[PDB]
Amino acid sequence: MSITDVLSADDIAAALQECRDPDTFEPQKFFQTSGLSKMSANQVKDVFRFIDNDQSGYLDEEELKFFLQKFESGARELTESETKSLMAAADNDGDGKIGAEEFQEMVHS
Ligand SMILES: [Ca+2]
Ligand SMILES: [Ca+2]
Repeated sequence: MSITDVLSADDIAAALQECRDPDTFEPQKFFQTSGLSKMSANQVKDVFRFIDNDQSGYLDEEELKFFLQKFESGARELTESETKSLMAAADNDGDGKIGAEEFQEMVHS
């Protein structure tokens, strides 16, 4: 009850199909196709608040294991490869613990 009736529902319906295939889930591609890169920083930050359920102040990999599970039930998150493709670009450090800032950067692109 946040993103699912803003816009993103349509974008994820696209994302779902455009990255249907196993090991295809490009990060920048996803951020565009998901509308996140169209959303303003404000909205992008809000959605991140809904992402980090744990509120721990980092989007750690094993939390990222349920990133899009909050939007769809049967999202890609289970596939570590696709998850790690997201992680890989999101993590503008080379550490793997992704801050909201890091995500805002990658999405803002
Ligand atoms: Ca967290
Ligand atoms: Ca990082």
